[PDB]
Amino acid sequence: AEETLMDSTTATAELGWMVHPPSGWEEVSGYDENMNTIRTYQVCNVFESSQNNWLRTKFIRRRGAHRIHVEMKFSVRDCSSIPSVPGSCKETFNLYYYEADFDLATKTFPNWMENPWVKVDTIAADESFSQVDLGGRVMKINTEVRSFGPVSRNGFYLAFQDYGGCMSLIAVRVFYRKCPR
Amino acid sequence: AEETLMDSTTATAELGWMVHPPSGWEEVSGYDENMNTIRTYQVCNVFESSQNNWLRTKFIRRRGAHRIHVEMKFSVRDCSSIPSVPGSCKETFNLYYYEADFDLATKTFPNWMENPWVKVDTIAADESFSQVDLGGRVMKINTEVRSFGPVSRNGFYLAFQDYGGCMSLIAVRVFYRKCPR
Amino acid sequence: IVLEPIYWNSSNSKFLPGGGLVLYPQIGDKLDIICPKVDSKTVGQYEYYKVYMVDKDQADRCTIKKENTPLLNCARPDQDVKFTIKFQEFSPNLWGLEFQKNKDYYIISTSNGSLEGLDNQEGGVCQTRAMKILMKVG
Amino acid sequence: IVLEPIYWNSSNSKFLPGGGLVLYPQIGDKLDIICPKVDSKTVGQYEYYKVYMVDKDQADRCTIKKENTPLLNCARPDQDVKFTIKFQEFSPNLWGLEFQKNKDYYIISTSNGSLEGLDNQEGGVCQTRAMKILMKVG
Repeated sequence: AEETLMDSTTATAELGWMVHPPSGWEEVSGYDENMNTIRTYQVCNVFESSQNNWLRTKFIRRRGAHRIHVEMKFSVRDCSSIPSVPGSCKETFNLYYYEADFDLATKTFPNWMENPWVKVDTIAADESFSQVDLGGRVMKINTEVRSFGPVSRNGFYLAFQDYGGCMSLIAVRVFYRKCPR
Repeated sequence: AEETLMDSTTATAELGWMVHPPSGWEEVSGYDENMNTIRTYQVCNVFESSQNNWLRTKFIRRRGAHRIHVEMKFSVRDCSSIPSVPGSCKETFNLYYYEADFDLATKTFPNWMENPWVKVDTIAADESFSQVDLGGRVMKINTEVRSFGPVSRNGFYLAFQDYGGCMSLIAVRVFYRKCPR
Repeated sequence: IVLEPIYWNSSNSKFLPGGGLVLYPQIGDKLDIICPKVDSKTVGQYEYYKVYMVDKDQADRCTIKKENTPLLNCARPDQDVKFTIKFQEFSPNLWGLEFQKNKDYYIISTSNGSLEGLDNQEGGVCQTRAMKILMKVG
Repeated sequence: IVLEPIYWNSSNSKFLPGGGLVLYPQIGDKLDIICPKVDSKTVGQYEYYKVYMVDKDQADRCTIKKENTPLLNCARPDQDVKFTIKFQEFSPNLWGLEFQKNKDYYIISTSNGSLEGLDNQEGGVCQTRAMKILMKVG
């Protein structure tokens, strides 16, 4: 019913996603439902302050879609299960997107702020574990789907924003529904 | 006949070579005898001191070669020309190489010292120039060829080391002789 | 400073009708002018071009006849074609480019976006799609 | 700190005969255990392996039976398959790995380099080419 525009869970090697503060999101291997090794990013600057970390996916082609759907699979670490328990330690992140007809995005061009980047939505975590558990506790990883506007350019980029939480982006999957609702 | 293993005057995009101190060598477009656009690297920090900049190539397969040949095309700025005439300007640079059975070269492992990197030779410039003259002064672009001992692993890297100079690597070309003399 | 790359394609849209596009690069800056590979999506075809850096006089008359400094020969649909500009006053690269601060440099392309149009030397997309670049260095 | 990638391949020559490989990784660094893809040429047939993380006992008896922690399913001749390790004491990820400072960890493959033997559970490569990894954390 739907056609996938980027899956990240097929990589088997670095995704090549851009990380604004290099001291923010960092690419790390993980697993999934079936212990299949996958590419994921994570952030946990819980002990540091004033957090504003950006993860930008590479260029995704629109392949003639009008409404993009973004399915996110992520897990959040309880601030409690962590040795250090400073202030803040959020568990909600922002999903943005930027259009463009050509890649052209550099390490600085698509300004790292909600200015050029149009906000899709703020995602919360309705589940946060305190103990890793490979294979078990599926209901512990989160799954949130959002969709953004009309989109007409050749393609676009997505970007996730962290501001002091301790989470993991297990899987991302852009796509569009090729059949009217 | 020869067997080229790498060229660079054939990329028309980013070569992707590793520059140790980003302050040194940098990827910049230039031309060839025939005014065709090529990818070149350059260094020219005659103003600062304590220079020791490294340019590292991407993995180069051996493909059965035993004695590798490395052809270099480069030009040197005749310091008297540079507006802020310092006094140093070394008209020499070093060619190094590193073997390995797999890429595995991070941005820190193939140590940036001469020990792990076995030296090929110190290349010197026959001519330097003052006026950038496109298509002209064909005799002002230096071409030097060196070769290094029997290589045995699956591949190798090359590294060009600058230590206070103003040059431009216009072209590099790695190859070997199919059959001995 | 690495300036946003400038995609040289009919849909770059930063090409305003009238003067084209202006930047104001600063000495020490780096800019990449790119010719897109080929989006297998839509009617999307490769737009052949042959970009040059000419005289203000030339960019106004949208003509590349005589006096030329080639930049891109966009005729390889199977892959990106670029040119990394380094606004520098003194180039260590013989056969390199040098931009002297406070001066204007123009870039045009009289091609029309196709072969049999690739080598045209006047008008073309320069005056058609306003595909021009003016770089006020300083 | 990154830590050089461990190219899990028969000719990785760091898998010292009779011993295997030792590392001494610290909390805070990453490590890629990669399985090379067969190149158009130069690469004489891919090498299939199923790399697991096990305990000292299972590692010296070269057996993955009972329990184990999968890491690599090197059965993709066209792609580099890897696993990025993060020696962290507490995973912000459910279904993520955790390392305790001052403990030992052993990675094994009881595969035999062929697709037909990809799922063996007894020796071969581990037993044979001594392809074992011992990570001393802390």
